[PDB]
Amino acid sequence: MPKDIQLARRIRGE
Amino acid sequence: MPKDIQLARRIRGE
Amino acid sequence: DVDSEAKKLLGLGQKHLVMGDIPAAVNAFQEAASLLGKKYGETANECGEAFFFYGKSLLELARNLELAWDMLDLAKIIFKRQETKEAQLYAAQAHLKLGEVSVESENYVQAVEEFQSCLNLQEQYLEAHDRLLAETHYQLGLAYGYNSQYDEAVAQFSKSIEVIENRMAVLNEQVKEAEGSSAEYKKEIEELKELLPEIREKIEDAKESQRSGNVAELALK
Amino acid sequence: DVDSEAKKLLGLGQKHLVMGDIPAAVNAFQEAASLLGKKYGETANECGEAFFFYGKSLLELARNLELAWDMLDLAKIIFKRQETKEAQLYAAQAHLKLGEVSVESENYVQAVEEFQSCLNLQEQYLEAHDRLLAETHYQLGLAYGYNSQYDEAVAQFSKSIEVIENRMAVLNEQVKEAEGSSAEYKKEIEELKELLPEIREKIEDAKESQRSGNVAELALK
Repeated sequence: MPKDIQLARRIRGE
Repeated sequence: MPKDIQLARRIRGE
Repeated sequence: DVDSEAKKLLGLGQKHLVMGDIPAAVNAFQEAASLLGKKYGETANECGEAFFFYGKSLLELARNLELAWDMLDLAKIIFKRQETKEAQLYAAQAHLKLGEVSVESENYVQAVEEFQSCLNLQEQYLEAHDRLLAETHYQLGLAYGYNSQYDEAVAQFSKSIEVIENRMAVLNEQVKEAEGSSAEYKKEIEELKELLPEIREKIEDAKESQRSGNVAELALK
Repeated sequence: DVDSEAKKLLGLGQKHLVMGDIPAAVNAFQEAASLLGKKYGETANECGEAFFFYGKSLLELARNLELAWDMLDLAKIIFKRQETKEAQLYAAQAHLKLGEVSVESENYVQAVEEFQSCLNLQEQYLEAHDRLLAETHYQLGLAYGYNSQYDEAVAQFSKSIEVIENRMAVLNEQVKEAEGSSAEYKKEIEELKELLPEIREKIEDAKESQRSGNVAELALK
């Protein structure tokens, strides 16, 4: 479920 | 004698 | 010293975040926000960053979520009232986190509203290859997909990729311009190395005329 | 069309120079100078570049030398009367060529005076690694040496080398900063390549929920 928010912090470099 | 002025045009890049 | 110590606590918390000790980052932010609130007031422009970082770390702590909302919305107001691009971008960032709170709150129509709000702001001021726009598009497609709007979710994911692909284009150009600049800097360095002998000749040419020259040369000219 | 055709003749002559057909560059410059003189007058600021390039090519033709002097000195005046750095640097350049005319004229004390004039101007506006300063120092040491002032000649040759050596220092730093920037651009490109699969998953994740989803899903939510 919350791997989605980790990919977001990866799309932005932080 | 005038090799002196060629060295000057070489010190400046033109 | 109050503005003095408040920035320190922002640093402390920011790097308790980047390290992942979040209760220790919340602590740093809660006091920075308290030092500014009791010196400028808790709607003052001087409190906007401190409140946004505080609510950012409150959102992460809920991973209470209601206190994240208060603090981020206060930050949005403080930020939007000022017409600086830096502040408008921070307002966008407060919208991004307010949307992240909506998703935690299973309130997906508002996330769409807050993510769109971030995007409309960021597209006014950011270049078409800013990873921040890839982040909003992606977060927006998440909200749309969670809300079960699958066609608009794909649209936003493809926009994200389109931004990411544009940035690989810009970065490859900058490689060729860096490595090309490097190429020319290296070539001129060698061109300059080959000048130093010819000038050193002129120096030694002169030192010999002075050795061989007597003092009367110049004064008889 | 007069300012139209005059710039063309400046280009024509400049590249007859860089090619070395000097009578053909003098011709281009003599007419540009005549088109501007008969439209603005032969002391007007609009004539400064055209007169300097004309006298530059007159000096090279003498390799008459008196016409080079007139045209370069007129250019110096036109140039020095304006307080732009571009114009002050052009005034320096007119001094450099007026000094080059002095050396052709075996008048070495004036070359010193004109070369020093160039240098005092150029050091006000140029960085300590500009090859133009290496050129003035070198031309100054030539004048000093021709005038048989051998200690000041060496001093100026060593200043020239000192400028050339400073520029090799700056260029090596820019290599390391270019090749280092290149290094980081390349690393982020690969970081972004590895993002596109994960986003494409989210797209295909969604396309399957829509295929399997019926129309009533959204409207019952």
